[PDB]
Amino acid sequence: LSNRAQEFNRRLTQKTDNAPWRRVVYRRVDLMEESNAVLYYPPRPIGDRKNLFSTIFGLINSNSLDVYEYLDGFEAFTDQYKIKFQEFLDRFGIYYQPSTNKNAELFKVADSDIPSAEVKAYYVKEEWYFTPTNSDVDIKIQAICPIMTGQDEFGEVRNQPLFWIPYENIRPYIARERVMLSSLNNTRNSTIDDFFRLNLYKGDIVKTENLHNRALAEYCPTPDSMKMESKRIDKELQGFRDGLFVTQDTTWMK
Amino acid sequence: ELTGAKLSSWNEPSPFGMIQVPRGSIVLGNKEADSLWGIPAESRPISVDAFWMDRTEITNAQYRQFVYYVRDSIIRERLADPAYGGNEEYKITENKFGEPVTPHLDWSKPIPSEKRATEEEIAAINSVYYTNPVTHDRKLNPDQMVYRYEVYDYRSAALREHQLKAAKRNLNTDIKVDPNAVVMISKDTAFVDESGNIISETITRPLSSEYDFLNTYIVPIYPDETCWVNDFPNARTEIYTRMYFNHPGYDDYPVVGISWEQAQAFCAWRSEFFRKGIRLPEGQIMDDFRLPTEAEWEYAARMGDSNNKYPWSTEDLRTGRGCFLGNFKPGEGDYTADGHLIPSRVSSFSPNDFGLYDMAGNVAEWTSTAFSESGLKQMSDINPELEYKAALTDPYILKQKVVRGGSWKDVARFIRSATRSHEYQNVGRSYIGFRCVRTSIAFSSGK
Ligand SMILES: *[C@H]1O[C@H](CO)[C@@H](O[C@@H]2O[C@@H](C)[C@H](O)[C@@H](O)[C@H]2O)[C@H](O)[C@@H]1O[C@H]1O[C@H](C(=O)O)[C@@H](O[C@@H]2O[C@H](CO)[C@@H](O[C@H]3O[C@@H](C)[C@@H](O[C@@H]4O[C@H](CO)[C@H](O)[C@H](O[C@@H]5O[C@H](CO)[C@H](O)[C@H](O)[C@H]5NC(C)=O)[C@H]4NC(C)=O)[C@@H](O)[C@@H]3O)[C@H](O)[C@H]2O)[C@H](O)[C@H]1O
Ligand SMILES: *[C@H]1O[C@H](CO)[C@@H](O[C@@H]2O[C@@H](C)[C@H](O)[C@@H](O)[C@H]2O)[C@H](O)[C@@H]1O[C@H]1O[C@H](C(=O)O)[C@@H](O[C@@H]2O[C@H](CO)[C@@H](O[C@H]3O[C@@H](C)[C@@H](O[C@@H]4O[C@H](CO)[C@H](O)[C@H](O[C@@H]5O[C@H](CO)[C@H](O)[C@H](O)[C@H]5NC(C)=O)[C@H]4NC(C)=O)[C@@H](O)[C@@H]3O)[C@H](O)[C@H]2O)[C@H](O)[C@H]1O
Ligand SMILES: *[C@H]1O[C@H](CO)[C@@H](O[C@@H]2O[C@@H](C)[C@H](O)[C@@H](O)[C@H]2O)[C@H](O)[C@@H]1O[C@H]1O[C@H](C(=O)O)[C@@H](O[C@@H]2O[C@H](CO)[C@@H](O)[C@H](O)[C@H]2O)[C@H](O)[C@H]1O
Ligand SMILES: *[C@@H]1O[C@H](CO)[C@@H](O)[C@H](O)[C@@H]1O
Ligand SMILES: *[C@@H]1O[C@H](CO)[C@@H](O)[C@H](O)[C@@H]1O
Ligand SMILES: [Ca+2]
Repeated sequence: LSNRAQEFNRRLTQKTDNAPWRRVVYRRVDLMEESNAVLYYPPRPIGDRKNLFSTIFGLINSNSLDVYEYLDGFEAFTDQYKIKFQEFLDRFGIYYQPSTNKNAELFKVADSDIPSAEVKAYYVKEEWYFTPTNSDVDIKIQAICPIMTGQDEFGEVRNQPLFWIPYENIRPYIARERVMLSSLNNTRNSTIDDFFRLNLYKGDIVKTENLHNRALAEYCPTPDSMKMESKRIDKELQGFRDGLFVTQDTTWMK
Repeated sequence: ELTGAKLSSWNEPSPFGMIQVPRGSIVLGNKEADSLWGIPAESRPISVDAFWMDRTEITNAQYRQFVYYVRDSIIRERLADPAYGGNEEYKITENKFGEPVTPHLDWSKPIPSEKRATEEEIAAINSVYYTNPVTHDRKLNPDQMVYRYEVYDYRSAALREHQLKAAKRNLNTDIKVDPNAVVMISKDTAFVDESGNIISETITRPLSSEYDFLNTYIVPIYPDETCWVNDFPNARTEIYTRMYFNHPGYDDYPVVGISWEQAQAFCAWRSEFFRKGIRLPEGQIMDDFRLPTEAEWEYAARMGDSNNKYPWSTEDLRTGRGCFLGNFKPGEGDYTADGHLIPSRVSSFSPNDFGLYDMAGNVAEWTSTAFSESGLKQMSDINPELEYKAALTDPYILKQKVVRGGSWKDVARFIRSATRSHEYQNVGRSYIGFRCVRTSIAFSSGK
C-alpha cells in the first residue's frame, strides 16, 4: 500500500473511544439465506474465486491471519489464545499431509477436505456506538466467527464454532477482491469489506454483552422464542435511534 | 471591560454565473430499491453548509477561456525565453526601482499579431501550435496545453498527527511522543525536465516543514476531443470530434472530454483568476472555486427536499404537455425523444427551485469525492466528503471519482439525483462535464 492509501485507511477507522453509548451484540448470519450467501458464493475455491472461509483458511495456512479459539462465554483476543493450526486441523478432524513447507504453507490441505462449504453460518460481533463528536449511531464490526455446520450422526447438526477472527486482521485481505451482492445483478462491483461495512448481512441476535453474561439460548427453549427475543433486541436498538432525534414529533402542531 | 476586538468588515463578491444554495439537510440515496437492478438501498441523512454552485455546466466557451489563458502565457514565456525569442519585455524580473523581484509575466505587453510578428515572435507563437502534416489543420498542440498550478493541503496541515512540533502531535499527557518518531507523508509534485517531458511524482518523506503539504501539478488541459470517437465504436461521431470544442455554434453547450484532473485544474485556474481580479481587504481569506462534493451535488440537485427523486418537483419525467424535463435517453435507442441527441445548449430546460440548470441531463458532472461502494457510510454527515489524493503508483482502481448526475444517454435511473456513478480521474468522457463550486461567505438567519 502507498502512503496515501495508508493515510486514507487511517482516516477511515471508527474510533469508539469516548462514545457515550455502546452496545455489543452477536449475530448468527446464516449463509444459507440470501443477502448472506455472498460469504458462501464459491462453496469450493474455483481458481481465483474463493468464499470467506476458503480465503481465511488459506490466510491462516500462510501465517497471515491471527485467529483465536472460540471460548464459550467470552472473546478475549490475547496472544495466549492464538490457535495452533495443526491442533485445529486435528481436533476438528481435517485430513492434511505436510508438503514442502517453503515458509509459505504450513500444511497442504486438499480443497475437497477444506471445510469451506460446511461453514454455513457466521457469528458476527458488532458494536453499536454513539459517536461523541457528531452524535451519529454507527456499527463497528469487531470479529467474525466461522461456525462449521457439521453433522454428528447421532447428534445431527452440531454447529460447532471454529475460531474467532478479529475484523481488523481480516479487513486488508477482503478489501480488494470483488464479489457480487445479488443474484439478479452479477456485477463484481463491491467487496466483502463493503458487505460488512454497509451491514448488508442479515442475522439474528444470539447474544448481547449482558451483565450476567447470558445468551438468548439459555432463557429461550425453542427457536421461535429466540426469534422473538432477537426481534425484541432489534426493536430496542432501533428505538434508541428513534428516541435520539425529535424532528418526527408533531406534538407541537397540537 | 470586555467589549471585544472585532475585525474590519470584509465584502462578499457574489461570483458571476452562480446562485446561492441555502444550508440544509437531505437524505442521500434512494430509499426504495429496484430489485431488478440488484442494488440494495443505502441511505444516509446529511447536512451541508451554504455554497455557491454554478448555474449551468461549464460550457465550451468557458473552458476555451482557460485554454486560451494557458496558451497566451505559454506564448509569453516563449517570447521571453532566450531560445525562441529573448525580448525580456514579457518577463518582468525586476521592479521599477531596479531591485530583483519574483519573475512574472507582463500581461500588459500584447502578443504580436501573426502578421506584425517578426521571425522570433512568429517562431515563439507557432512553437505551441500543431500543424497537421496531411490536412494542414493548425490546432493547439494538446500535449503543450499544460497548466502548472499549486494546491496547499489546508486539511492535511491541520490533522493532529500532522503537527510540525512532535510534542503537539498527542494531547494525551500519559502518551510520551518519541522525540524523533518519523511521520511519513506524501506530496504530489510535477517538474518540467530539460527534454520537456512532464515529470509527476508523489514524494513520500518524513514530516519536516510546511513544504510537505504543498501539492504541485502540471496537467495537460486540452479537452480530449477523441472521446466522441472512443466512447462509441461503430458510430458516426467523427463530426463532434471536429466540431464540439471548435465550432462557434457549440459554445454554450457543456464541455465534454474533461477529466477529473483537468476539471480540478480548471477550478484552480478560476480561483486564482478571480483572485487576480478582485482587491482583497487586509486579512481577506477568500475561498477557492472547487469541484462540488457528492453530498453537496445531491443536496443542490434535489433542492434540499428529501422527497425529490429528480431535480424537479414531481416524480414524472415529463410535463403534463408531453415535454421532457431533462436531456437523457427516454426510450430504447431514443436519445432524441427529448429533442436532443447529443448534449444541448445549457439553460434549455426548466431549472430547480434553487435555479440550477441541466442539473440531471446533458452531461454527467464530476464531483470531488473519491468513489467507494461504502462511501456514504465512511464519510461524516457535516459537509460530507471522501477525499483521496491518489498516488502516482496507486492501483488504477483507487483513482475512481464519483460522477454524479445523468447525461444525454443516462436512462431515467442514472439521471436520478440519488444514483451514484463513477469514472476514473484520468479519463474524460463525451458525456461527463463538471460544475465548479465555492463555499458561500454567508451569515444568515435560521429558517
Ligand atoms: C502561463 O501559464 C502556463 C500554464 O500554467 C505556464 O506554463 C508553464 O511554464 C512554462 C515555462 C512551461 O513551458 C510550461 O510547460 C508550463 O510548465 C506559463 O509559464 C505561465 O504561467 C507562469 O507565469 C504566470 C504569470 O506570471 O503570469 C504565473 O502566474 C502568476 O504567479 C505569480 C506568482 O507565482 C502570482 O503573483 C502572486 O504572488 C505574488 C508574486 C504577488 O505579486 C507581487 O509580489 C510582490 C513581491 O514579490 C509584491 O509584494 C506584491 O505582492 C503582494 O503582497 C501582499 C502582501 O504584502 C499580498 O499578500 C499579495 O501577495 C500581493 N498583493 C497584490 C494583490 O499585489 C505583488 N505585486 C506586484 C509587484 O506585482 C501577487 O501579484 C500574487 O498574489 C500571479 O498572480 C500569477 O498570475 C504562473 O504561476 C507561472 O506558472
Ligand atoms: C515538486 O517537487 C519537485 C522536487 O522537489 C520540484 O522540482 C524541482 O524543481 C524544479 C523547478 C526543477 O525542474 C527541478 O529542480 C526539480 O527537481 C518541483 O518544483 C515541486 O516542488 C514543490 O515542492 C518542493 C518540495 O517540497 O519537495 C518544494 O521545495 C522546497 O523549496 C523550499 C524553497 O526553496 C525549501 O525551503 C528552504 O529549506 C531549507 C532547508 C533551505 O536550506 C538552507 O538551510 C540552511 C540551514 O537552515 C540555511 O540556514 C537556510 O535555512 C532556511 O532559510 C530559509 C530562509 O528563507 C528558510 O526560510 C528557513 O529560515 C530555513 N529553513 C529551515 C531549515 O528551517 C537555507 N538556505 C537557503 C538555500 O536559503 C532551502 O532548501 C530552502 O530555502 C524546501 O526545503 C523545499 O522542500 C518546492 O518549493 C515546490 O515548488
Ligand atoms: C425484486 O423485488 C421487486 C419487488 O418490487 C420486484 O419488482 C416487482 O416485479 C416487477 C415486474 C414490477 O416492477 C412489479 O411487479 C414489482 O412489484 C422485482 O421484479 C424483483 O423480483 C424478484 O424478487 C422478488 C422478491 O424477492 O420478492 C420475487 O418475488 C417473490 O419472491 C419470492 C422469493 O421467495 C417467491 O417465493 C415469490 O413467488 C415471488 O413472487 C420475484 O419473483 C423476483 O423476480
Ligand atoms: C421464549 O419465549 C417463550 C414464549 O412463551 C417464553 O415462555 C420463554 O421463556 C422464552 O422467553
Ligand atoms: C402530530 O401530532 C400528534 C402528536 O405527535 C400526532 O398524533 C398526529 O398524528 C400528528 O401528525
Ligand atoms: Ca437526449
